[PDB]
Amino acid sequence: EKFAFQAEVNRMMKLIINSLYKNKEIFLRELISNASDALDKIRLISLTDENALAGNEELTVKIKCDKEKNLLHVTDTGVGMTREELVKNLGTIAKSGTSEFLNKMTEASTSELIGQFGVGFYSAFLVADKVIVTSKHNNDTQHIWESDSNEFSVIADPRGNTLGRGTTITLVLKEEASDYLELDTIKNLVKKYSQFINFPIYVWSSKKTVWDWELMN
Ligand SMILES: COC(=O)c1c(O)cc(O)c(Cl)c1CCc1nccn1Cc1ccc(Cl)o1
Repeated sequence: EKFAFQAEVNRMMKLIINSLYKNKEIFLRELISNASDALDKIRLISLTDENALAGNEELTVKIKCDKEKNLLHVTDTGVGMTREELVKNLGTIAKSGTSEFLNKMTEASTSELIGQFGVGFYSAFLVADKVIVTSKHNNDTQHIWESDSNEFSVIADPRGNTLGRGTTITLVLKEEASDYLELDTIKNLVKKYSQFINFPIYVWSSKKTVWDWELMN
């Protein structure tokens, strides 16, 4: 249940890190944008079958900081991923045109190259020592994908179905990336990266203080 990344994905990872170490916050743009895509897919699926929305009726992105645990969570109620999809889409295969989307990277700002080829997930390793993807798809049981980028593993989630339908990306942050645990930093970055997203985006925030979802767009 442990897997080597494919070679071009290794190169893509290294390329994305060396390109973007200057602009780490880009990871958040990409995760938000990828969450939006997932929501789009399940909304499209719901056109012809709205049993599609049964496990979870809402279409949202919900972002949560755990400063004490050094975690950042990005959760969408999109289409989710099957176990098989986690293995194929997140490492073992590359999309057509990968086998050098990589020239264009080097040659001829890679900020939009990544967003354009839909490969921004890997910018998560800019700010994170570990990335965990917990995902629930209508056609499968909830699974966990985990990676420090030197391999990955996929397991059935022992907790069962807690997402309903969708995906959480959990980042174990690097020391270099500790500012991304701060609420005002994340809020200000989610506001900026979500103004053109059509799904509502929440940050778990504080306001006798109480916590709750704060809408960011
Ligand atoms: C179906 O996508 C997702 O459930 C999802 C999500 O909800 C939030 C996210 O931040 C990300 Cl990264 C994802 C997955 C992104 C993705 N889905 C299929 C492929 N990929 C990324 C990818 C890059 C190269 C190849 Cl092959 O696949």
